[PDB]
Amino acid sequence: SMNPPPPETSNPNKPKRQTNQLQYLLRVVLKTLWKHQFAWPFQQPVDAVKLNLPDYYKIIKTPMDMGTIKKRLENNYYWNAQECIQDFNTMFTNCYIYNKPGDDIVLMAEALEKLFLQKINELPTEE
Ligand SMILES: O=c1cc(N2CCOCC2)oc2c(-c3ccccc3)cccc12
Repeated sequence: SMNPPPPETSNPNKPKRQTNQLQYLLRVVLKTLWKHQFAWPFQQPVDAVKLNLPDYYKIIKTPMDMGTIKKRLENNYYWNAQECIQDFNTMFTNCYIYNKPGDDIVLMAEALEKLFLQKINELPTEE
């Protein structure tokens, strides 16, 4: 069994820009979720080899994690906030898809998503 290469965090062909929404997503949203007590499983890609989940990357074909998102925000990978918000939502949805409702990992993802939705609710207007 083998893990895939992690998601792209640098691509000079992909257009990108700094925006006030993207800065908020880094300084407020990512920062806040990262320090959550249940953040740790989501701070890097799922290691399906170490966790003995040989079917994980057969079920989850768009993996995402906050380590990747952090790198993307820090390296200004995105064109807009929606691209980043989609990465977060993919991360949560991956977890809800692969696991049964009420599992520990799902509860942890649901906690982060609650804080996520709190923070996106107060997403600033474009400057
Ligand atoms: O969807 C997932 C399913 C799992 N699993 C399956 C159930 O047993 C535990 C491992 O683990 C995940 C982890 C993770 C959990 C513990 C340690 C390291 C990573 C991080 C993010 C998503 C998942």
